[PDB]
Amino acid sequence: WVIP
Amino acid sequence: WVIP
Amino acid sequence: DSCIQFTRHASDVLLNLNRLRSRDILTDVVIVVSREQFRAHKTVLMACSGLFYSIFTDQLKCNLSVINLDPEINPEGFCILLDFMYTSRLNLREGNIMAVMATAMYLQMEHVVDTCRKFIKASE
Amino acid sequence: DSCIQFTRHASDVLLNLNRLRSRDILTDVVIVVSREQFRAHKTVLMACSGLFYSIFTDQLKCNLSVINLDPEINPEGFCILLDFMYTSRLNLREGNIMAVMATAMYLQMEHVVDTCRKFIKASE
Ligand SMILES: O=C1Cc2cc(Nc3nc(Cl)ncc3Br)ccc2N1
Ligand SMILES: O=C1Cc2cc(Nc3nc(Cl)ncc3Br)ccc2N1
Ligand SMILES: [Cl-]
Ligand SMILES: [Cl-]
Repeated sequence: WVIP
Repeated sequence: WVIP
Repeated sequence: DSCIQFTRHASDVLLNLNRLRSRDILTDVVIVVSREQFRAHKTVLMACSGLFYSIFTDQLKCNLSVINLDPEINPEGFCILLDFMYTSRLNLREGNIMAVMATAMYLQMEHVVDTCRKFIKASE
Repeated sequence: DSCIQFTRHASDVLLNLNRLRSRDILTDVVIVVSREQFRAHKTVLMACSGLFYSIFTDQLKCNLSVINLDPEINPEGFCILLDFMYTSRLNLREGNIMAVMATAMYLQMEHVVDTCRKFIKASE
């Protein structure tokens, strides 16, 4: 999971 | 396009 | 093999599937969550959820145009997860994390369940 | 928004759509290319090809279970492109590049046309  |  | 790969292809396909959902094109099922209705593509639901995979591979249920979810399922939690299925983006907030995790457990969406459990562990 | 994103989601969705294709699950159309037949999902074809997008948004053609391609279309070229649609991998070889490019132009698959043109320019 990432900060888009 | 890339070499997978 | 000696194949080449187009890095953005999977992302572009999903973006187009979401455009079809937005315009209600070739949607083939309605998911009923209490008083709310959500139109979607059976194949996309199956590709994202262990529960929908089991439902639409069933010889009788594969032909249903309406699926009713368990009444304990929250429509907002479902809406957030349906958006995630079609975009890879999860709108996880303090106010919705419990409903989202409960819905992801029911839908059998393991990666969503995992991030919810981690975000909950961080706030305790 | 304040969304989080699961990097591998689009790739995982496409991998699952390809598993459904391999097991012939919920395929809803046959594409006829000369003596050959290819089963597929209308939504995936539309998401990858400008030609299938135009075909299945047509109010009459959207309901057809069989689509016949132009007789000039090579079945191997189509097979290679259908595999690309469901995997992001293109099996481009000296022996098939001309058929693949001609098929991608007909199917309106711009990124495939672009790489074919570049590979052809390099060999001249
Ligand atoms: O957390 C998750 C997400 C998910 C998706 C599917 N979908 C499919 N799985 C397989 Cl093996 N083949 C085709 C399809 Br469609 C099955 C289980 C799960 N569990
Ligand atoms: O080279 C390409 C690939 C492709 C795909 C689509 N598909 C869609 N396009 C739009 Cl805008 N909305 C929904 C869908 Br499905 C249209 C044109 C093209 N040209
Ligand atoms: Cl997931
Ligand atoms: Cl393309």
